[PDB]
This record gives sequence, structure tokens and C-alpha cells, in this order.
Amino acid sequence: FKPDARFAWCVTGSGHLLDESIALALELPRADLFLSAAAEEVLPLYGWALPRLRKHFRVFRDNSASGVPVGMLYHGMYHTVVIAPATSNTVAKCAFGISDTLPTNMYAQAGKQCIPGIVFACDTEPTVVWVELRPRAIELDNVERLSRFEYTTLVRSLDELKAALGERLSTLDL
Amino acid sequence: FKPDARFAWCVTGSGHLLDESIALALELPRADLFLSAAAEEVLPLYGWALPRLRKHFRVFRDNSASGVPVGMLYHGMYHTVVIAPATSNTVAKCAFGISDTLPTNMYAQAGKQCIPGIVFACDTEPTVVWVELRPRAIELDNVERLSRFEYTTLVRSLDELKAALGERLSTLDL
Amino acid sequence: FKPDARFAWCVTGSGHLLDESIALALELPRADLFLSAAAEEVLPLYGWALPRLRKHFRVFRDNSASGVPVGMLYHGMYHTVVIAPATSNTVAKCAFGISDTLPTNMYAQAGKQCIPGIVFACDTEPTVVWVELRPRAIELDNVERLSRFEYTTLVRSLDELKAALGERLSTLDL
Amino acid sequence: FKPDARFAWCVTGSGHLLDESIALALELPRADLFLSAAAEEVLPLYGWALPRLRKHFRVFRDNSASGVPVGMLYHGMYHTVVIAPATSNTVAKCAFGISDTLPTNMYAQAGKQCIPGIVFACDTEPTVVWVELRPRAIELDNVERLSRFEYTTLVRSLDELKAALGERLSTLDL
Amino acid sequence: FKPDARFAWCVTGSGHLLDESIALALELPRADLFLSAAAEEVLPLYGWALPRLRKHFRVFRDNSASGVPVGMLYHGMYHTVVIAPATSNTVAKCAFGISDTLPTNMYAQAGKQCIPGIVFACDTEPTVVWVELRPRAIELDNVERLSRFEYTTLVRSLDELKAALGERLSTLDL
Amino acid sequence: FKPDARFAWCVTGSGHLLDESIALALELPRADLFLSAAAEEVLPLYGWALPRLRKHFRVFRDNSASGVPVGMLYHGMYHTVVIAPATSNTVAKCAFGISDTLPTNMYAQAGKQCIPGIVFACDTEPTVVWVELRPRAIELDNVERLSRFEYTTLVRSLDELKAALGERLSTLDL
Repeated sequence: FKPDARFAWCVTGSGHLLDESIALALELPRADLFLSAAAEEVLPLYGWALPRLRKHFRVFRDNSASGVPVGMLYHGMYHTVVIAPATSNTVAKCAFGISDTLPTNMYAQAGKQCIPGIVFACDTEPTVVWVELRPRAIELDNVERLSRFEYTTLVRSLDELKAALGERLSTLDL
Repeated sequence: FKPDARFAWCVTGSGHLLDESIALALELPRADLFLSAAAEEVLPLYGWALPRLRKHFRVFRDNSASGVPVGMLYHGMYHTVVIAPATSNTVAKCAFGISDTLPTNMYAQAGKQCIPGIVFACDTEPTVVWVELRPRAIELDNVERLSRFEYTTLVRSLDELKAALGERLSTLDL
Repeated sequence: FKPDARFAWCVTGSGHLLDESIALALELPRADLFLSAAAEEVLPLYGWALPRLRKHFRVFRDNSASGVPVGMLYHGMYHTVVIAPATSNTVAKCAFGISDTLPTNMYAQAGKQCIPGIVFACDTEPTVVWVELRPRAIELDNVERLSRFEYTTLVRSLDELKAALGERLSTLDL
Repeated sequence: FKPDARFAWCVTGSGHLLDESIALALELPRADLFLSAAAEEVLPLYGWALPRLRKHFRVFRDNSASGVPVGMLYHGMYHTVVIAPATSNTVAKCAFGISDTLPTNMYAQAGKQCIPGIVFACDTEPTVVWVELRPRAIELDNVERLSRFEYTTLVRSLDELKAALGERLSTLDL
Repeated sequence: FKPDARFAWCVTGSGHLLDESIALALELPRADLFLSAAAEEVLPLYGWALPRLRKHFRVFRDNSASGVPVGMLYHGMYHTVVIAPATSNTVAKCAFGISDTLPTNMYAQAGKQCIPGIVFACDTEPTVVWVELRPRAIELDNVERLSRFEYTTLVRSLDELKAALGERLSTLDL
Repeated sequence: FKPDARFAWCVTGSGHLLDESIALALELPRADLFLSAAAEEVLPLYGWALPRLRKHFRVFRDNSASGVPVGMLYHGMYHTVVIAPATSNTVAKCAFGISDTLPTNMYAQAGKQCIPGIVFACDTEPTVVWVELRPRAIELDNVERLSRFEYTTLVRSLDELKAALGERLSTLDL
């Protein structure tokens, strides 16, 4: 990749640990943000409206069915695709090779170019919202499927994400 | 759930037995309607334009990628999610844990909260339209997959739907 | 089918061998074009803007969630559904019975009516763009799945597409 | 069969979807009605007393232990035997080769002459009457047994019946 | 069931332990009698002509092919169906889901409503009449089949019948 | 248990998510703290010296080889034992039935009385400290062993702990 290659950090429509995910992206030396349409609606509700995101990142929005921003992968601008947080919906689509959103398109094209992907499946354990949410067998099956993809690291916690980003930086010597 | 909890009755883009499905929803003491985008285009063609639906129900439309109406599940307003009629497309998405429409989002969030779902797979037998439509192996495989989900009742006829709604009311003492 | 029945030639959001695919469609005596939303954005970038397409074909665009153009299958206007080129995304959706685009809707309704489908999976071998793209295991698994569908011919090259169209014409006596 | 061969439409003692079954028989170009003794008692209770039936059909009644009307099969007057609705009792008797009623006699003699039979097992899913009726394992086992008979099509819904009649007409070119 | 729900006590054409069976029915707080046609001929020969039965019970006779008395099950009048004595013929018909008599019709409709059935198979052991009667393999196979039915208790002696009735009363709190 | 029964919240010598664990314990209506000797040395280094702990909780310290505080379990004062955070060392000792610290003694005596235990194994995923820590096979084997104990819930994240505490409160009606 280019010397100034970046992280392609994709965000999906989950408020769960959304704030902490963006905080992690901020610690990265160079990352651009890639939003699904649902992320664009959800993020403002959790403190990350587009004007705020744009103060800290270049932001690419899902305003093309084709996923026009993905052409930048072909020129070596991104050495890594991250999805954090990754909704069950996005984990599902990734696991089955569906790419009709910007984050799922970024993930599939990265894999076809053997560019590493780190996926933070944020909905894989019982959680409180009080109301208890529990992942169904399909959520667990999809996480297992996607974790078997080549060039893919699936992580299930913030700590584990932080460690995978750290491993990545270490490999790239950044 | 709350004492005045309702049925969340989702409608997808099928005209098949659509009229009879809405007739069943009308017999229910309290139900709100949740439409996919395709349902919104199809329903008028079969006698159920939005103005007519709104005379009988509160109607929620799929005008958010995030599926904003689904937050109402968290407060115990819906004791049951119904999808009737359910297109093969929606049965597929449900079966694989994809939730990028309002009905498939309602179904997945219900399941994560252990709220029962009743799914009327209306395209599972040979039918006439004359032209004969026959479900393919994938339609049959997807129906079998979804019927194995926890908290899910898959029904293949109007009679069977009516019976599942009846079982539900009996459990809730309504 | 009707005596003047046509090919329903669907196009998806791939520039790969797009030009040669349209060239093949032009050689056909009678074919209409059916576009996904992503095809509509991609085609202009490769020399096939809508005004140009409309000089040679009737063109149906994906401007309904329901897929309104598909009703024409019921009246015997199309004796064959073709998808060429077919993105990995469309092959995936076809393979799992998802139909939320015009081409995937055309393919599923055709199959339910036992109308033959020919699918040109254009992303199944290593290719150069220089950058090398390689299909992942999921792309290969999805191609294998879809090739097992009834009434379906999956082809992996232009030559093979041309031969399948030729076999079809021979059967229809055109 | 003769050029003016008909459907032999048998009716058994079920009120379930009885009205809709007779409505389907009315749409047929040429059909005669064959009643069990229990059908003769049940039909009036659901709007189809003999005087009404006789306005629309030739009606044969079960007033012989031998089943005298069945001799008409031998002369090619009936190209198809239909049982709709078919009680669990009749499905049972058919499945085990018992023929001591007019409809079960018509079905067995048809099969021995390789004349196709279409059987509408109307009691195979949970239904409401409110009271819920659920088919027992024996009802389900008997439906599975009878569906394996040569020259037999077992259908489990009105839609499916309509489609089987349609397939039949198409074969006969009617 | 209703507070004043009764036993539906069915009688078949067996003189074997017939007297003792009626004696048991008399001990029950509330039971109605349901006769097969053969019971109606046999009972007088063993001391229980209709006038005598009618002094002690409401008596329903098999004077409809449809089995008109069975509609009373739908309104919760009977909390239990009993067949005592049950001929091998009735055990056979029950075991195979045939219902062309009033007792076999009562038993099948009860089961479809999940109303418990108690069946006294009175011909399952060697007995004297002197002449020795021995049940054949088919009688034993049919008893084994019927005993596996849901909601069914098969008993092979008076003592065992008395105990099953006692268990039933205990459950109902009568 | 007594009406005013409490949580027995045990703390071990881990600074990892220690702060957040104590924050969770603070949200509980009634909980006492039980410290290992290593917790007593570690806690001050992460902001929770004994004087601070004692402002918010009754605190029991590991100042007996016998584990004298554990006698309070016998009188129904604690309805639940929690270990959070639980070091790999404590998970190991628990998994093998060793109880030579106050938290491992509390956990074993609880289990012998069928009092539920919730164990937060805080060292089960790759984490950063930068230095990466990765659990060895023995840590993973021990977590699997302990999760199979009767009356035990093993959780691997804060979210999951919060949910298990919530499930517990719901059961106890607190």
C-alpha cells in the first residue's frame, strides 16, 4: 500500500458501544469513516451527528447504490477495513457475501484484494438496554461463519478490537 | 408487557391473500400495522391504500433505514410480532438474520427480546394467478429454516394463522 | 409463451465485461433490459448511459420496491431471464432466495413460473483491474449454490454465455 | 377417454371449506357430483341441500353398498376423480384401500384404471371453529401414505386444489 | 370445559363385560351414553335394552352417517370420551383414524380437540364363552397402535378402567 | 433466603475492568464486598483503597485461613455470590474445587448450598495494557470447565455481567 495508507473505518446502524468505537477510531493516526444509511440515522441519536464526525474525520456516506467510494481501495489508500460497531444485519450480509451497503461493499472488495478486515460484532452477548437483549442462534451462527473468512478478524469486545488494531499497526510498523 | 400491549402486525409486498390477512388483523382487539416499502406500493393495488389502512389502524411506514419504530418494543407495547402476508423475500431475510426493512427489523428485535413471532409464509404451495406459480427448493428450504427459530411460529395458511393468533390470545388472556 | 416473447436481459452493477455483455444482448433478435439501481449508476461510467441504452432497447428501471415490471412475466412476454453481468452481490441474493432488486425479483419470479434463467457470474476467477481481484470462498460457494437451482444455467465466461443463449434460441426455434 | 369426458367430483362429510370447494367445482366446464352418505347429511347444514346441488350438477348419491355409479368409469366418462373436501375418515379409508362408500369406491376404481385422482385433505392443519382443532399424528401419517399412491395428487389447500385442477385441464387440453 | 361438563361414554357391539361396564358408568356423577349401531343390537341381548338405558342416562344413537351428536364436544360439554366396552373392530378403526360410527367419530373429534380418551379394549386376552376365544396378532398390534395415540389411555381390564376414571375425576376435581 | 438477603460480591486481584465492576456493584440495592488478599493489594492501585470501599460497602477481608465470614451463607444472608473481576487464578481454583481464599471459599460454599454464583472471567480475550495480553489454552479450558458447574453463570464482559445481575434481580423480585 501507499506510505500514507489509512484505516477504512466503517460504521453501521448500532448505538451499542458506538461512542466507544468512535473514541477508538480517534486514537488511530489516520482513518476515514464510511457510513451505512442506517448509521447516518442512528449516529446523531448517540452524540455523533455528521457535523461532529466531519470535525475529526473525512466522512463517506452511502449515497450510491454502486458504492462509488470503494474505488479508492484499488489505489492502495486503505491498508485495512474495520467495521465497528457491526450490526447483526451487517454481520449477516458479510457472512453471506451480500454487499448492498457501503460498509458491506467495502468489506467484500477488501477481501477480494486480500486487504485485512477487522469486524466488531457488537451484538453477540446478552445485554441490557431495563430490557434484556439476547442474540439468537442465527446471530451466533453468522458470527461463526464470518470469523472463518480469509483475511478477517472477528472481535467481540472493545478490548479485543483495541488489540486487533494494535496487532495491525504493529504489522504495518505504524 | 404493559396491560394494553398490542399485536405488531407487519405487512410485506405480497397481494396473495393480502385482503384476507388484513381482515384477520381487523378482528384483533388491538393491533398496529408495520409496512415494508414494497407493501406500501403493493397494498393500494389490492384495495388497501394508506388512507384506508389509517381508518382502521395506526400505520408505521418504512421511512428509516434504522427502523426507528422498533424502539417501541423496548417499552413493552407489543406482546407479539406478526408477519402476514410474508413474501419469500422476507422469509429469506428473516431466515438468515438480515434486517434491512421494517418488518424484518421488527421480527429480529422481537426475537432478541424473546417476544413471540408468527410468520405467515403465503408463498409455499403451488398457486394460480391463468398462470401457475410453484415455490422453488430455496423457498421451501427457507421456510424450514425460519420455522426452527426460537419464539417463532411459521404458518402456511389462513386457517393456521387464525389458530396461532387464537393460541396467542388464549395465552395472554385476551 | 407468446409468439413474440422476448429475452428479459437483466443488468447489475458490474463494469466487468459489461460492454461485451451489452454487445451480446444487441445480437439477440428481441430483448428488453432490466436494471438494478447500482447498474444505473455504473453503466454510464463504462459507456452505457441510459440515453444510449434507450436507443437500442426498451429499458426498465428499478424504481419500485415491489418490482412492478415483473407482472409482464405472467402474460408470457419473456421466455427467458438473463442476468449479465451478475455481480457477486446478485449471485448471493439469488442463491439465498432474496429478491429486493429488479434483477433478483425477475430471476425469482421466472423460476416460480418455470421460466429458464441464464446467470453470468462475471466475478468467479482471478482478474486484473494494476490490481488483482480474487473471488473469496463465499463467492465460489454462492456460484455453486445457484448453479443447482432448477431452470437455471450458470455460466462463467462470455463464450459460455453466448453458447447458452444459442442453446436457448435453438430450443425456442428462433 | 371420450371427447366429452368429465370430472368425477366426490364430496365427503366435511363442512370445512365445503362452500369454497363447490365454488371451485362450479368453475369446471363439466363435472358430476358424487356424495357419501355423510356428505348428504352435512351439505344442507352449510348451504348445499340436494335441490340446490341438482340445479348445477348431475348428482350421484351413495344409495348402493356396491357403488353402482362407478360402472361409468369403465366407459371413459370420467378422466379424473376429485375428492374435495376429503374428511380424515375418507383419507384413512383411501390410504388403506378400503372402499365402502361411493367416494372411496370411485377413488379405488379410478386408480385401478390408472385414472388420476386429486384428493383435497381439508383437515391437515390447526384450524379454528372459538375452538381449536389440531390433526393428530394418525391424520398426518394417513395423508403421507395416500400421497404416495400412484396416479394421486394430494393437496392441502384451496389454492393448491385450484392449481392441480389447472394442471389437469392443461394436460387434457380443456 | 363447562362446570357441568360430563363423561361421553361410548358403547360398542360387545357383550363381553358389557354389564360391568354399564355398572361402572352408573357410578359416575354425570355421563351420557353414545351407541354404535351394533351396540344397539347387542345391548338388549345382555340386559340393556334402550328403555332401560334411558332410565339412567341420556342416550345418543348412531342415526346419522355424519355423527351429528359430536357437535356437543365443540361447546365443552364433555371433558372425557370413554369407550367401554370397545370391540376389536372399534379399536382397529380408532387405531387407523377411521371414524364411520358414532363412537369412533366421538373418539377422533375428542383427540383433535385434545380431549382425553379412555379406551377399554375388552378383547385382548384369551377368554371362555365352552369355547375359547384368543385375540389374533392383529388385535394385539391394533391395541399397541392405539395406546400410542396422544391424549389416549388404553386399559385392558375393569380394574384398570376404574382406576383411569378415578385418575380422571381426580384431575378434574370431581 | 431472608427478606433482606444481599449479594455477596467477591473481588480478586485484577485491575482489569476493576473500576467498572465496582461501579456495577454500587448500582445494586444491597451488596457486601469480599476481598482476596491480592485484591487488597491491587485495589488501591486502581482507585479503590479500603477507606473508599468502606464508605460504600460493608467490606470483609481475607484475614482467616478458614474463611470465617462464610458462616453467614448458612443463615440466608446472601442469595447470590458474584466474583467480579475474577482473575485466571481464581477461575482455575474454582474450576478445580480449590478454596484457599475468601472468594474461592465463598463460591464453593454457595454451590454446596445451591446458592447461585455469577463469575466474571475478565481475562478471556486478547487485551492491551502498549502490550498485548492473550489468554493461554489453560485459561480457556478453565473458563469452559467452570461454566459447566451447577448453579453457575460465567460471563465474559461487563454487558453480560450487567445482564446476569438483572436476570437475578428479576428472579428474586428486587
